[PDB]
Amino acid sequence: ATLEITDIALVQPSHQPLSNDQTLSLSHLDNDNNLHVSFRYLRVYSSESPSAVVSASLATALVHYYPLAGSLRRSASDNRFELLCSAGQSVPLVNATVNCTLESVGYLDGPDPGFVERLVPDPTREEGMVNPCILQVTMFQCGGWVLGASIHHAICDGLGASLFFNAMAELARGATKISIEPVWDRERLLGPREKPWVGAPVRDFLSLDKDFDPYGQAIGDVKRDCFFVTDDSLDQLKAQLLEKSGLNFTTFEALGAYIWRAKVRAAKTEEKENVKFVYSINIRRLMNPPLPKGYWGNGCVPMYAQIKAGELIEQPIWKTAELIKQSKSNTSDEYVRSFIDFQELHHKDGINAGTGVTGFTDWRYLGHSTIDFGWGGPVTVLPLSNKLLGSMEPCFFLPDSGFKVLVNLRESAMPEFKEAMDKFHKGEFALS
Amino acid sequence: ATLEITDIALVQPSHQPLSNDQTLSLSHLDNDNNLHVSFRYLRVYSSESPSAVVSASLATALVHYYPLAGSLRRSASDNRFELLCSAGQSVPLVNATVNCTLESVGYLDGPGFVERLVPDPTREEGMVNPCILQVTMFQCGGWVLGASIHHAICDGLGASLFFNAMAELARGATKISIEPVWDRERLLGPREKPWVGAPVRDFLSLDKDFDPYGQAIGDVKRDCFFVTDDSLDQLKAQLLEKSGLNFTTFEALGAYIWRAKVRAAKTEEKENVKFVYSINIRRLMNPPLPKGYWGNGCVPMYAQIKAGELIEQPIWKTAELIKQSKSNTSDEYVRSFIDFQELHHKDGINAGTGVTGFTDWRYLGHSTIDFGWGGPVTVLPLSNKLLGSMEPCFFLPYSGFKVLVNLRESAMPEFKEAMDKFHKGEFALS
Ligand SMILES: O=c1ccc2ccc(O)cc2o1
Ligand SMILES: [Ca+2]
Ligand SMILES: [Ca+2]
Repeated sequence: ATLEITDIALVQPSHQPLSNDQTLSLSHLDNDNNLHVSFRYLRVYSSESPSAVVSASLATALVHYYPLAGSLRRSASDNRFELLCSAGQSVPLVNATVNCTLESVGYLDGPDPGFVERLVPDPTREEGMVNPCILQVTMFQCGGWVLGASIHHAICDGLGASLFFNAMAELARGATKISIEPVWDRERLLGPREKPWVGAPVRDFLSLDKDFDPYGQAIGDVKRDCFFVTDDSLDQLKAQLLEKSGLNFTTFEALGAYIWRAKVRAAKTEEKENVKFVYSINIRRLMNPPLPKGYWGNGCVPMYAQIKAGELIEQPIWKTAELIKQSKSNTSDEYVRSFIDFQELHHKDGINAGTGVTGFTDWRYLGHSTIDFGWGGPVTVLPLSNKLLGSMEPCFFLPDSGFKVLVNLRESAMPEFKEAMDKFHKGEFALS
Repeated sequence: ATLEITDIALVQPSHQPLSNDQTLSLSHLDNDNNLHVSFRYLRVYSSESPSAVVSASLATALVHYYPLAGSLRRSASDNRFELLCSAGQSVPLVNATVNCTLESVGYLDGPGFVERLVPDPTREEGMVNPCILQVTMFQCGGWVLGASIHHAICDGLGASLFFNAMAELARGATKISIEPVWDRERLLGPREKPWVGAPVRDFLSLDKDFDPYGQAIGDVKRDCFFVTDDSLDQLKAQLLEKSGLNFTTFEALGAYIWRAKVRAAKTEEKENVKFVYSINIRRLMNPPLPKGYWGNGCVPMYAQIKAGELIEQPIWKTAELIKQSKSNTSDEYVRSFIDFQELHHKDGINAGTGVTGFTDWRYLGHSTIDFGWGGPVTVLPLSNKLLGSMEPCFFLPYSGFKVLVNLRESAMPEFKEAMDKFHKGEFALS
């Protein structure tokens, strides 16, 4: 089963919004170094044709979201990114065609059949500055298709890319005007204070080292593995944790704790290596003043819980989950402004969180269904980037009743983790 | 506070009535552009779990109420919305929790996590998922039912028939008592020769690129005010001893609020402003609409005046203007309102700027929606886009009563002051 690029149309906006070269600068969250990647993910649709439908809504959306056709480039003074927009810039659209039906591969929900990685362009992050937003429409012989997207993480976070794709989707459904107007103005809203000040909750977590590439660690060839998890086992687990800890845990707390411990123990981490649990959270509604409705840049700070690997692999789950619960306490206006002010002081010092960072990303209850171009919402959605949140092994929560846990793991540790998930799938949680 | 979403159950109909996919046409009342919005409200209950009971009665209801599963699309021949119904479609039921006791949060009267108690889709997103229910549990055994419904599919009394049919099944009804009737393009269709009377022509205008819900007035805040039967009596009686006329609460209080609203917004003296509300016309048509008809069976009634005259003329004149607005409610008024939609849907029908809408929820049987935990103790609307207005106002039921007003940020400081003089009995009636 072989995929085949046919041709690559270069869609400019419908009616040009730019006269001359506007150069937009990016916020101090956009210039995070862990965001100097390209996020690759795809959506699968079942059931006038998808190519022209996507390229039409894209052309019209690019009157408002015109910076997605820009060119990222580093700056003369600071090493920060700035985005170059002009008239004639285009977002490439790849058309592809794989010679099987997608029902034969289970709508790509199960194991990889070989070509999933070619279902969205894979630029190494420097050709991902020239074209920081790339779309692809692969057509299957079934009567069904896939929509891949390679967007540079500095331009937009998850919710920002959601606004853009909801704009394309509604336009394809006959909407007369985009429901929410994009707002840029990122150096105003998310900028550093005049006297930069950083509090303990940020300093206790970040370190400086110009020589540390968080994505360059030699931990081996990393693999992608999905796992189904039922609402039955979660309630089984939340209740046992309740009998012991006297506290009620969210799914993200309790399932995050169990996966963290199973990951660090399977990777045989030294008993006294500092390890970290890291996740993004939206702060748009939390700044004072709150961020505007159409802010589509990065509006998320990373939050952390840290511990020794020895303590993690041996202490009860309900102390680890309690630790993860204590981490979302730090979320505040001062945390974000301290994080921004730390970027202003040490952006060229190589900010990082260290080794043994495991990233967790909850995507279950994004509005995936409303990304509808006329073939229904996506049957399945899949992220491919294993470089995320300063981590090389990021874990995704994805949409007989439960959700899909996607983990990225070093090949050396996948066998024991597959086992630790089967014990979960059997209620043998070994809480201590 | 902390609200978690635990799962989302996609509840399909029990005995799936569709083999063929079915496109259902909506009526010209349904396709009023002022109804292309998602209406969000919640019910709070007190004292075989509410999640399981609601979903079980939801599924059986959807055998007769299957259009609530389908999608809203713009037809090929025109912009007009058609309802795509097919086998396999479902209604999402978000399941959620919060670590409060419901009594801890002053149930839900005293006014901060309510905007999460129900999803908030945009108007286009709302066409993909028109009917979204959400059951949220609180510690001290009690729960909240959230609903986001696209207004093109049904009106107030229409979501009442659907929920009362959910309520009667959850109690143990063997079948549903009233079959729901569609028959929509036949019942509320246009006349072969469209004719539009002056009572409708004087209220609306044509403008392709006017958006009633995208006006640039700033950000709209939401606030409640308790209004006593004490002060209303003193208001109707001082209007009586000054005009000799009798005024209902909806005419006297709605005129005090309309005036204070327009006062606070610093509206230019010669701008036309409007007072709007909907009335059920099911019993007013010749022939009447069936009892099961659950689509939109209401037309907006309007009352208009210059801003400067409204802000300085006596209250009893403004309350008379509203009293006289219900004179226009007839059968031809509805047939004219429909024929106007037939003539000018593509030309952007609207009632212009300055529109303050009002909705009166006090005297509608909110109790009978009983799933097993009694009637809802409180009920709260969350939308602020309604009846072509971005600053709607609600009269909430008897637990005096609470008036819920949506008003732009900059006008709220003087509206609080206005309502504070209403509470003291300083009505300043001219
Ligand atoms: O104005 C209203 C009041 C209640 C209501 C309830 C459901 C609905 O779909 C629309 C509605 O509009
Ligand atoms: Ca440090
Ligand atoms: Ca006066």
